[PDB]
Parts: sequence; structure tokens; C-alpha cells
Amino acid sequence: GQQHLLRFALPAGKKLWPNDLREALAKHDLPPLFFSRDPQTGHAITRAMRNEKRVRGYIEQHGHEPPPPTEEQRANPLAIPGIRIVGSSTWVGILATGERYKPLLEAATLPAIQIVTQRCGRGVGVELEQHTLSIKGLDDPKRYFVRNLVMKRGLTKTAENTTQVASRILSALERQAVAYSLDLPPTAQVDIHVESVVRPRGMRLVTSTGATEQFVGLADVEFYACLDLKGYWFAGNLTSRGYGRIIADH
RNA sequence: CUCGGUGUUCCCCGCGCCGCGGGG
Ligand SMILES: [Mn+2]
Repeated sequence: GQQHLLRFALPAGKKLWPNDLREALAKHDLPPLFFSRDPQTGHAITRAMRNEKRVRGYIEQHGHEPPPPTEEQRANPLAIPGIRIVGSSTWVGILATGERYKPLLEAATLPAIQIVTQRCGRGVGVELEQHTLSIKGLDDPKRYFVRNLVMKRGLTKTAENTTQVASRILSALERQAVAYSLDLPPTAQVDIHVESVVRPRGMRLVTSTGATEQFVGLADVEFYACLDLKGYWFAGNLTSRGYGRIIADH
């Protein structure tokens, strides 16, 4: 429920994209869960099962019943990244969602200062924010953006992409609300409207093991909803790299 | 205190009849 954001203000002349900070932090001997890798699988965090039909299918495949969830699978059954590297053109930062992940932020803090000050030179500002994730309905529409929404599949350049993007935002807000035990208002109250899907484009998917041949869909979004979102909410894929951050217009 | 990458499969979970979802 509690979010901690270590935020660095970048000097006017300087870029340090969230992926750049993430890549540089990977050279600093941090725990795998900082990078959303489950330390008990050696692979990226993934969702948990729960079904009696899924058990049956698992038994047919493997010849035994599913093992217990790992510690991260039990704590994080919807596989939402507890650490995200976030930012925009003017700042970069580390977001911990939940007290569980705050020690990972703490371990990365001096490394992050080293990286940002070495890349940017002098003039880096620092803030440390704390927020309570909350979602509450409104009577009138509130304007939001999504910065660099990533959709691994399904983002087109044609007019129906506004509806597709709207559905992806609803799906993501429902997933976070379930994960954090928050109440979403009725959809007819929320009444999401995607006003603009800005410059729908491609982005080559790069992993820690190198650049792939997959491209993902990437766009910027303006939308309205009768919702007051407090804290940092996300939509789409690849959010541990800061994609899909929802931003209230001010 | 939103709008760097112009377009699809490298891996891990999972579902379906290659396709789709989730993680990176
Ligand atoms: Mn409407």
C-alpha cells in the first residue's frame, strides 16, 4: 500500500533514460528481486496459480502436483513489479511499491547517486516521496496521460486503437486494485475515454541478454476517467522499466 | 512535475485451437 520514490532531477542539458539507469544499476551487485527476477527461480517474476483445473493440467504434464509458491510468488501473486525504474525527460528514479521492497531501494540508493552524478555532472536534485496508493471515484472527468505505454501485441495506428488502449488501461487498474485490496468504482462511473493515442510506433525489445527481433507497440496516451488515482499507477507491459506510467494532468 | 526508439518473438510462467495473456 505504501510507495517510496527516490527521484533525481536532471540538469537542463542532460538525458538519463530510465533504461539507462536500470542497465547501469545491473553492474552493482544488487539482489535479483531489484530487477524483478525471482531469486528462487532465477527467472522473471511470474503470476501464481490457484485453480483445481490448473492442478489437474499440471499433474497431466509433470506427473506431480504443483510445488508451493516461492516467497515472491506468495507475496506477489499477480506479478506486479515491486521495484520499477521510472522517469521522464527531466528526471529519473526508483519506485518501491510496498514495504517488502523498500530494502531493495535502500541497497540501490548510493549506486543510483553514483550513476546519476557521474552521467549528469553537477546540479542533480534529489527528492524522496512517500505515497499511499488509493483510488476513489469522482463525479466529473479527470484528465490523465500515460507516458510511453507499451503493448506487446495489439496496438494499431488506426482509429479503433483508442478503444483497445482504453481496455488495456481498465485491465491494468483492475489488476492493481485487486493486488493492493482497493475498491474500483463501477465502470459506468469510471467511464474511461481515451481521447488521443499519440504517435503509435514500434520499439525494439531489448533484454539483458541483448537486442531481439521482436518489436512492441509504444504510444503516448491522453485519457479521461472519473477517478482520482493517488500514488503511481501503471498500464501495459514492461512497467519495471518505467513504461506505461499514468500521470495526472495538473 | 506526459509525448527518445515507427513496428513482432530471445527467454520464463500460463491459457487456447501456430494464436493470445502475464513477467523481463
Ligand atoms: Mn463514456
